[PDB]
Amino acid sequence: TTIMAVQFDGGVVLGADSRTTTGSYIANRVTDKLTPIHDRIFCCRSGSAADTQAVADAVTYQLGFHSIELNEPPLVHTAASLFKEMCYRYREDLMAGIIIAGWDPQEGGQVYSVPMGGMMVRQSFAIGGSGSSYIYGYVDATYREGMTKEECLQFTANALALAMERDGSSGGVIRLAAIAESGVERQVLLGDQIPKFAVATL
Amino acid sequence: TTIMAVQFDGGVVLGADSRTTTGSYIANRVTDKLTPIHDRIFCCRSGSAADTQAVADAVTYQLGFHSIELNEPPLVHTAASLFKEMCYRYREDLMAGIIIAGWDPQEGGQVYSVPMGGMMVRQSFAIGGSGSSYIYGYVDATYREGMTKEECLQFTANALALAMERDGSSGGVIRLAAIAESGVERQVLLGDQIPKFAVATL
Amino acid sequence: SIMSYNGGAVMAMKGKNCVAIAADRRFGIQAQMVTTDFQKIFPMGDRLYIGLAGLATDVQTVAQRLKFRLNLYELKEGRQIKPYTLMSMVANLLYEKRFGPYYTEPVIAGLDPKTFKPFICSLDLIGCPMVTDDFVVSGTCAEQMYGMCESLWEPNMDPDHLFETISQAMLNAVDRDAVSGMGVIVHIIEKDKITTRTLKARMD
Amino acid sequence: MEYLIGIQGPDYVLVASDRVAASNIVQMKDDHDKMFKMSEKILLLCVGEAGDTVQFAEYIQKNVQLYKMRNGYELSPTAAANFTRRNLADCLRSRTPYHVNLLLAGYDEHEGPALYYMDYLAALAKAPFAAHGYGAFLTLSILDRYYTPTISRERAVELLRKCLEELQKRFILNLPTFSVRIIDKNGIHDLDNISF
Amino acid sequence: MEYLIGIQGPDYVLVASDRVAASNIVQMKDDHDKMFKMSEKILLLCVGEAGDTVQFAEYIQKNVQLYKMRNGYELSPTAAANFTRRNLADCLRSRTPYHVNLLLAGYDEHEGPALYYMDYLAALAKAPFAAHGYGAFLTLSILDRYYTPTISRERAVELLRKCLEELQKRFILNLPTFSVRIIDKNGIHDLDNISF
Amino acid sequence: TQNPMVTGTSVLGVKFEGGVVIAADMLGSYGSLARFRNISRIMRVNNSTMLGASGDYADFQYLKQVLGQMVIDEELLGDGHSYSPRAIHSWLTRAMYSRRSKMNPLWNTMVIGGYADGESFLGYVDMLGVAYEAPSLATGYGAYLAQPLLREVLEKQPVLSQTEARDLVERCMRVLYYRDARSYNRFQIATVTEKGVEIEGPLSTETNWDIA
Amino acid sequence: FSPYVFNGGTILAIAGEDFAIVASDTRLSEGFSIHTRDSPKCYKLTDKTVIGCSGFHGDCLTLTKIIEARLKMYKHSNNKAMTTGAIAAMLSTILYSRRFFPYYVYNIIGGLDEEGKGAVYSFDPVGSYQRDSFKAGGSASAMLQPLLDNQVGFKNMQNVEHVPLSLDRAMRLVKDVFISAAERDVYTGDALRICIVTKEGIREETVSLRKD
Amino acid sequence: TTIAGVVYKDGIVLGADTRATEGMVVADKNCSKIHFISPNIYCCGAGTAADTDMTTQLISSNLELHSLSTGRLPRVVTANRMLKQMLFRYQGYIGAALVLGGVDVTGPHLYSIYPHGSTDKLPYVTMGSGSLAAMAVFEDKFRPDMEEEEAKNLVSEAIAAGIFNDLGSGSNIDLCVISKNKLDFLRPYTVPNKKGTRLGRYRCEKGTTAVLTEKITPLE
Amino acid sequence: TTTLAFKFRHGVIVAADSRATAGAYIASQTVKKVIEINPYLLGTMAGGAADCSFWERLLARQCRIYELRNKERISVAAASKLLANMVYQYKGMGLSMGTMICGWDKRGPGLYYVDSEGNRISGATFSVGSGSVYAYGVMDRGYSYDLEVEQAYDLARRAIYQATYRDAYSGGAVNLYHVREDGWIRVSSDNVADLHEKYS
Ligand SMILES: CC(C)C[C@@H](C=O)NC(=O)[C@H](CC(C)C)NC(=O)[C@H](CC(C)C)NC(=O)OCc1ccccc1
Ligand SMILES: CC(C)C[C@@H](C=O)NC(=O)[C@H](CC(C)C)NC(=O)[C@H](CC(C)C)NC(=O)OCc1ccccc1
Ligand SMILES: CC(C)C[C@@H](C=O)NC(=O)[C@H](CC(C)C)NC(=O)[C@H](CC(C)C)NC(=O)OCc1ccccc1
Ligand SMILES: CC(C)C[C@@H](C=O)NC(=O)[C@H](CC(C)C)NC(=O)[C@H](CC(C)C)NC(=O)OCc1ccccc1
Repeated sequence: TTIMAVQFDGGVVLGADSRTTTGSYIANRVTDKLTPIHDRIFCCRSGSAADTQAVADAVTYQLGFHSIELNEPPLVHTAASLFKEMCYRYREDLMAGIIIAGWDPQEGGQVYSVPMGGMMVRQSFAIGGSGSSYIYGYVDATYREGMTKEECLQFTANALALAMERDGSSGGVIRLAAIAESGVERQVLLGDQIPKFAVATL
Repeated sequence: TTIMAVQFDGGVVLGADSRTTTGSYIANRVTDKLTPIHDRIFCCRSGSAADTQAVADAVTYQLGFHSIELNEPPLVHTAASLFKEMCYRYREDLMAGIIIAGWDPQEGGQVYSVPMGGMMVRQSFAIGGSGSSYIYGYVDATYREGMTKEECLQFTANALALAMERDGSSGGVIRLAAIAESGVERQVLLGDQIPKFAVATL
Repeated sequence: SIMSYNGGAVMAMKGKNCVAIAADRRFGIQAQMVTTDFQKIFPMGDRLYIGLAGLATDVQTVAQRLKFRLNLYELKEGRQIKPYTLMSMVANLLYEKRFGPYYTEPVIAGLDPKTFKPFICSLDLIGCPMVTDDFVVSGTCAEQMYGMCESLWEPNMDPDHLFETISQAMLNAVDRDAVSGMGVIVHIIEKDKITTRTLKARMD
Repeated sequence: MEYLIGIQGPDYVLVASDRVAASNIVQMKDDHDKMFKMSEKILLLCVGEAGDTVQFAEYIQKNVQLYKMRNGYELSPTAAANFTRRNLADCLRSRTPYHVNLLLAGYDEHEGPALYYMDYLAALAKAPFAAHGYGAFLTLSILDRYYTPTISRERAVELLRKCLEELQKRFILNLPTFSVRIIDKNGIHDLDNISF
Repeated sequence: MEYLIGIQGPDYVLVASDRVAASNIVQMKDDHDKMFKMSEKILLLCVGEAGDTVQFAEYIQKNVQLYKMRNGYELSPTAAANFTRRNLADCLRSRTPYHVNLLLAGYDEHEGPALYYMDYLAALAKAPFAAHGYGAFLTLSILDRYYTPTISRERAVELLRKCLEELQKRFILNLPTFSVRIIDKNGIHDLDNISF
Repeated sequence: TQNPMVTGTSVLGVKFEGGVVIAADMLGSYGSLARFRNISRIMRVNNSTMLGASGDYADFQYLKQVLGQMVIDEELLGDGHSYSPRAIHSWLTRAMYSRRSKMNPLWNTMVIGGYADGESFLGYVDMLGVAYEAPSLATGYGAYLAQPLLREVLEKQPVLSQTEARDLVERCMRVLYYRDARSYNRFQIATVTEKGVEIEGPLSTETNWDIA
Repeated sequence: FSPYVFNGGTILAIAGEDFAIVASDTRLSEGFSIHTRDSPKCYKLTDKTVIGCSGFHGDCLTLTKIIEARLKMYKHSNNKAMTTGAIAAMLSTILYSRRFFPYYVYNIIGGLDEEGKGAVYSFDPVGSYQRDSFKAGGSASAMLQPLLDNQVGFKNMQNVEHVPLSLDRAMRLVKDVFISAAERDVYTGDALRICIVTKEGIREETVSLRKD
Repeated sequence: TTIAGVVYKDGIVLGADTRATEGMVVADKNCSKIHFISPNIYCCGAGTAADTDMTTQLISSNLELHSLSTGRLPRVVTANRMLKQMLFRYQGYIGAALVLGGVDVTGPHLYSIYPHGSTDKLPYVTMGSGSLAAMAVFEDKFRPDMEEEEAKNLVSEAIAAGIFNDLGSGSNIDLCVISKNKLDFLRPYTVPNKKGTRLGRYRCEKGTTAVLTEKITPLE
Repeated sequence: TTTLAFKFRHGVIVAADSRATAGAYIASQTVKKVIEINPYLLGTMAGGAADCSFWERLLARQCRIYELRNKERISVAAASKLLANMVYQYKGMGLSMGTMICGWDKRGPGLYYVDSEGNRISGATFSVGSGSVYAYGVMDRGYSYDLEVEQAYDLARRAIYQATYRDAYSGGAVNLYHVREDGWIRVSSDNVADLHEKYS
């Protein structure tokens, strides 16, 4: 699995692959690992499918009740806190690496990584999954502060494409979501739309 | 460990970190993983230090006798084949990932990856070690056919730096070597010479 | 627990121109005593002796195989072995069995065959020699023997004081070890005599 | 398990052995003999793993008998005990070890009677009296309480009876009959089996 | 292991148990009683893990004696066997299982003599004759070869002695004395102990 | 944590005259991988106490929340009583020992540093309830690489100045970068004095010579 | 995860006719390393009683705090300080309460009896205790007991007068035994803490041993 | 064990502690861990004492046979190659971690050999359970091309760090200095730790021990 | 450990050794392994020192509460049943406790062997410990219900001495108690070293 979230002035860009695998068999070749937790807060899920889905449902339930009582748009730090609290209280029962990214009227676009174990860190860009291991160097050489939403979209597409070409558990289509005050804009890159890098053939 | 080799029209560029490790301890912080098997054939060693030093010593001995008997400079393929022979024969008693890259008068600059298990494959560029995983997407995104010795030396230095910053088992100084008909030029990058990439702030 | 199977304790101490070697006398399996007169100290020359502690089969085998080599060396070289050469010989025998060793750790006590200078030593189970100028212990009560000899040993002790020190150190250390004891024997090696004594010891 | 006992006296060596051979929960023989005649004045009482006792005991017997034929005289009890110990100790670190506990008993016209205890690890000890088996735990103290170095052969058989009666009362295994033999200047003498 | 044998005749149930309490190679008691009176016409013979036997048996005994006190009449041998089987099957998958092999012998005025067999797994089997222990492997065949449904109580004690003498010749454990008791219309009768 | 995940490396502390100084790298390793390279493993408890932790970062974040709330709670009382360095060190020992006894330990080795009543506190709390106080402390590989150098100075000169203490820490941080493989060059320094607790920024041991 | 760690430590206690000496080394260690060269293992419980504790320092700190609470609780309900024998008896129950998860601690209590005579009680990790005249515990227990049995017990010696033990001979024996243990035990050897209980109170003395 | 080695301007300074321990008890308080391989080459040894005192002894014999045949001083490269090619064929079964140092016709050379066969030529090296304490001193004070007294003080400070910080290390400090012109083996270079003075006399006078039997055999 | 107890014409003789061991280390040679529950009831201790000491002290407190509530001293049978029922609750958890409950009740001299494995049996002669087998041989060859008091005392001392000689875990002093209708008495605490001289 490869999941990436990047911050930009006004919002964040989330992205993921689409391959659920049991061993070396692809059970879902078109999975959506980008799940809306609230109107402008999504979570990129990685790890165990059952654990990730159960946690995302519980946090959506809690965040929605919280937002109704407080009568205000929820904060991305509050969404990340609820995921961290559940993923730390059940760290020994859940295999769930999550990246929470979204927009709020107070801190704008924010990306929070809640890796397995239950720690939460706010980051400029977050990467998770078994394919992240291959894109760490690429994301540390091509990331530049001040990127636009369009560049952040192209950056996430190229990164997810590179990890889907070297990871067996990663592949399918690249699903991208750009969240801002205007709203969420989701897109899927399929076939030629997926960035291509020439394989070195002697 | 991060070992990397690239071929250019006239020779090959090789590179390596300089870190030996026993657990999380750095036994040697200035190791030379770029070993010369012959005048214009070098090896980039990864894995077990004792296993890699023993096989490289054995191949230098066998390759030396072969060259004096067959009065002709050795072929890079022959060195790779002798490395493959031992690493396959003792695949169950030897942890050794090797890159045999050098220049021969007949086939030019050739980079051969003899991975763990005893397999041998010619490659335009080769990477190996624990840090190899973090720079797969980078090398696939930055490699271009028709690069030069200068561009190839920068590719190796930039890629090794990114891997040395993400792999705990990689680090120290970046040792580079350029082999061509002219000879073998060796270079060590240390401190600010080692390529740097800006970190984030959020 | 391969050395505590049969138990045992041996100690060698230096004096002024005299050496001492003491050993427990119990032969037992786990917690059952079978004999109270087992030999653990063997003569390796007129003023040279070796105390062996560990598996009792290994004590007997190492002693017998050492005598084979010693008698061959003495006949061929036509001279008595000097205390240090015997130690080098025991180290060679023990290390020849490095991967599959004899479970016995030996102490050598003797006086040089010509200068009559006191020599004491201890080797590990794989043959690592350590020559000391005070005392050497080996067995299942080694810690007890260390504490007793570190607090009672004095330099330049005479033959009688060496006996009173090695004897007191052995009796109070084996009395805190359950698988060692059933008697104590002490050999005082001097230039003109070898006095052997059996001590009144707790037989519990 | 099986029971072996030896009591050395001033001019004789009295030995006894159980006469039962068991498969698992069934005694397949109650007239078994665990004593082997090595010489005219040496006996080896052997107990242990099935197949290992006779393979080791018959081997030691044929080699001691070869000595008498090759040299015209017999090995002494001490030489025989040491030859047995070397062979048991030299197969211990081998791939074919013999699990056997033994009691050699013999009479040298010079050194007199002798009883030698040996365990499976090959540790040889000369003993005034010794026993092998789980029954030794319930009988060695009876021997320690009553054994005197100048015991007569008559009082020796009486103490042997005290020890075997203890096995009948406290031991959990049905050891009913015992083979009893004695060795002296006149050689090995079979005595009546102490049955219960 | 401990030995229990029960032989049911036309109007009586004869039972016997070994009288030995062992503790690792040693017999710590030679007058042990493994038979527990539940009623004036029912006997429970229990053997197995230490503690479990007396704990489980005394529990069934007290609950059977409580039934007589509260109801004025006693439980039948069959109702007592069924009550015991339930109390062992319920504790089977519990954290405190009882490892007890039991023979229930009892007489009812209407159903007459009855012998029941139960194992630690809690299977209840009514049988004309039964046994528990390693000695059952050497005695159940003698009972099968000489047992007739109309055997007298004198010929029944003879068949019991043939089984116990077979244990004295082929079994590896020393079971010298056996308690014997018979149940009939006149209650439980303690016959002389068969000793060897 | 039954199995630690993202973890921090060594945390160093040395008591000088007038306060204490602690140092920690800003890196969270996920088994060899340096995944999170800007995380603080040092925390200001009160105005007199500061805590540096090694081991699972989630377990440390949990402690920062519990100890953080405990300080907010005592301040609401406004009674002129405040948890002291030794009180926080006592609480952490009881907290870790209780978790170890439940067989659910917090995988964290902590260094508490504090200045109260003109007295410098430097305490050690492991994940098993092993606790002690010392002139200098070092966790992880810092125990086998930095404590030797610190103890050598704190023996010849038992009392160090703040400048001498900071210099010693920077030399120990340099040695840790050279021989520890889970170490990062970017690190933080925290000092507690009569003026309270201060945490220096992302300092670098660029004093790294490489005569290879 | 292993809940216990051997932290080293040697404790000795000698009882006299009017004095009791509890003594311990001051070294805390983990593996082949030293945590602190100043961790005494003796603790004053009452003006007439001192306890020595060695083994797992996590359990040692817990047990002593539990003992101090229980001592104050006895004084609240009984209106009197606890006797050395009452503390010995209570410790045996406190230790056996954790029989299925024992405190890895070796405890030797030294104090004055109700008649003012010295009293040494030795304890096993799970309770078993006994009144003795002298007892060593910890890493070098087997190296110190033998000489005390010979000198204080006068064992294996004939034609020797059994003089009563003076405090000075007791003090010299304690110092000599710990110096021998330091030269052969790697876990003993920083300093010696001798605590002497008398009618006047618990005087404390510290001597230097050998730093590895 | 704390064995260390540094390469200075004129040659090599090797150093070692003197403690051997069986379990957590000290067996030898004065072991020699620096070994003679050749008049110009010495080797400090850590790990199994029997393995480090036999691999070194066998290499010393083989370099002697080599030097008798060649008629030339042994090269430190020959010792390293011989030692590594043997430690490798035993796959770490012979636990010998060694600090090989010497001056040959090509100058001073210091090497580190590990029980599996790996070697490393470096300007300063440390091995044993006290290696990291010693490395902290070298990574904090080592300077290229030092003098003998300066380099000797460095190796003593590194050995002291292991002696006072490691529990498997202690006792005295031995230093071996090798130059092209001098080989100085300072066995008791520094005695940092000593046994305290006895405060009470526990000597047992004649008659304290009761004997059951005695036999005096006169020797000629 | 070698504990012994036998019921004869003049009451019940109880004997034990004094050694306590931590592995092959003799921790003590003065351990009291006979517990005085009442002036007429006594228990012997073999196995884990803490386990045996804790549960015999719990039985003593339970037996006192019985006397206060029922105004009568518990029987030897009732005391052994309490100990057996208590230890059964922790069966399989690792308690090592071999004990002998001896005393004079209204039924006369009683001796019961209660183990931590669920065993509670009455008998005339019991021996528990690692020297039990060694002591059984001597006591059996010398036991007689019509033994005289001094002969009974000598038999108990010899049987414990012969086991301290063959068992590495048994030694110290043979402590002898004699339980009679008036209540038990402490007859002697002879050291095995002085008994080696006497029996030789
Ligand atoms: C779905 C995301 C959370 C990431 C996703 C993609 O790799 N993760 C996974 O697919 C993981 C990988 C690893 C835990 C074996 N696989 C799984 O969680 C399980 C494997 C079972 C043995 C539990 N896969 C599976 O059974 O497929 C269920 C499924 C199928 C389609 C959609 C969603 C879920
Ligand atoms: C092949 C060389 C260039 C070494 C290179 C690996 O790629 N760098 C390394 O860090 C490798 C890591 C390896 C285990 C994956 N290090 C090693 O292989 C180390 C090197 C020794 C000299 C300590 N070898 C090792 O761990 O076992 C040998 C050993 C033997 C005794 C003590 C300590 C270590
Ligand atoms: C020259 C040095 C190698 C000597 C010294 C320094 O390390 N040796 C040691 O410190 C080691 C400790 C161990 C942790 C390696 N101790 C030892 O090697 C001692 C030797 C002394 C008793 C004289 N012997 C020993 O313990 O060997 C037992 C053994 C037996 C078979 C295989 C491996 C080990
Ligand atoms: C109960 C009595 C027989 C008294 C005493 C005399 O043998 N018991 C024992 O000595 C036996 C030792 C061995 C047979 C297990 N049981 C013991 O418990 C004694 C305890 C002290 C006296 C040292 N030995 C022992 O190993 O205890 C150490 C220990 C420490 C913590 C948990 C469990 C056990």
